[PDB]
Amino acid sequence: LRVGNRYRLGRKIGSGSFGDIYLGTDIAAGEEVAIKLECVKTKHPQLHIESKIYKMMQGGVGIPTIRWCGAEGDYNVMVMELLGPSLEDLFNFCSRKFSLKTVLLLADQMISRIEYIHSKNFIHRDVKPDNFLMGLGKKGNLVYIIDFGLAKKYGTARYASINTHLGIEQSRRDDLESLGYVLMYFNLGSLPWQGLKERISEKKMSTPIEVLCKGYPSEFATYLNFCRSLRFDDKPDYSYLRQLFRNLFHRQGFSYDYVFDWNML
Ligand SMILES: CNCc1cc(-c2cn(C)nc2-c2ccc(F)cc2)ccn1
Repeated sequence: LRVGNRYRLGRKIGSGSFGDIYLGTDIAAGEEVAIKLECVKTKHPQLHIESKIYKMMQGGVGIPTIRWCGAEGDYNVMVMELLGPSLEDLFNFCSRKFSLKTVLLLADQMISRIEYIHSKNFIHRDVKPDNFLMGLGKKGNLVYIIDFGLAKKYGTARYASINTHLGIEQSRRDDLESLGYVLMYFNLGSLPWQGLKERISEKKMSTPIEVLCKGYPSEFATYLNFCRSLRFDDKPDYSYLRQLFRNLFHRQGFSYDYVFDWNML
C-alpha cells in the first residue's frame, strides 16, 4: 500500500501508546522503515503532538529519526527509521537472564536517555524495557528510547514509582525510580510484585530496597534509595548515578566494548 508518495506499507509489528506499528520501505532511499498509524477521526488525536516531541528531541543520542509525518486515507501517519528489537524482546531471547556487565552497559545509556528527555523539559512517564530499542547495523551498540505518547512537559504498574502508586504527579525522579526497577527486573528475571492476581502498590511498599536487591551489588540499592529520596521539583544528579554504576563496572574489571549478552549468540 502506497503512503506519502514514497513509502510502501507492510505488516503490523506491534503496538505503541495510541497506535499500531507496521513495517515499511522508503522506496526513494532504498531503506526499511517503521510506520505508526493513528485513525484521523479518533476522539483524542495524539500522533501530531508526539511528532512535535520527537522533532524537539532530534539530535539527541538514541532519539530515533522521524522521516515523514502526514495523513493518508483513514490514518495519520508517522514514519521512523527502522530500529532493532526492544530490551524486553532481547531479555526473552536471552532466557530472561542478563550478565552484570550487560545490565551496567544498559544502565549507563538508559540514565543518559532519561537525562536528555529531562533537558528538553519533558518527563517520559512510561520507562519500561519495551520502550528501549537497540539500533541496527552501525548503530547496533546504541540504546534508543521510544514512545512519547504518555510524555508531559514538567504508565505501567510493574515499573511505577511508589509516588505514582500514591497518586502523586510524576516528575523527573519517577522516570529514574522506574529505571531502577527495570534494572532489578533484568538482574532477577522477575520483580516480586509481578504476576499477582492495588496488590502491586502494597507489595512494593512492603518490600524493603535491601530485600529487593539482596545478593546483588549495593549500587542497585543505593540507586533506588537516591531516587526515593529526591524531592518533587529536584533536579536529579544524573552524573552521580552514572558514576555509581561506572565505579562498579571498573571494580568488576569489565571493558566498555558494547558487547552485550545477545552479541555472543
Ligand atoms: C522493533 N523494531 C522495529 C521498530 C519498531 C518501532 C516501534 C516500536 N514501538 C512500540 N513504537 C515504534 C514506533 C515506530 C514508528 C514510529 F513512527 C513511532 C514508534 C520503531 C522502530 N523500529
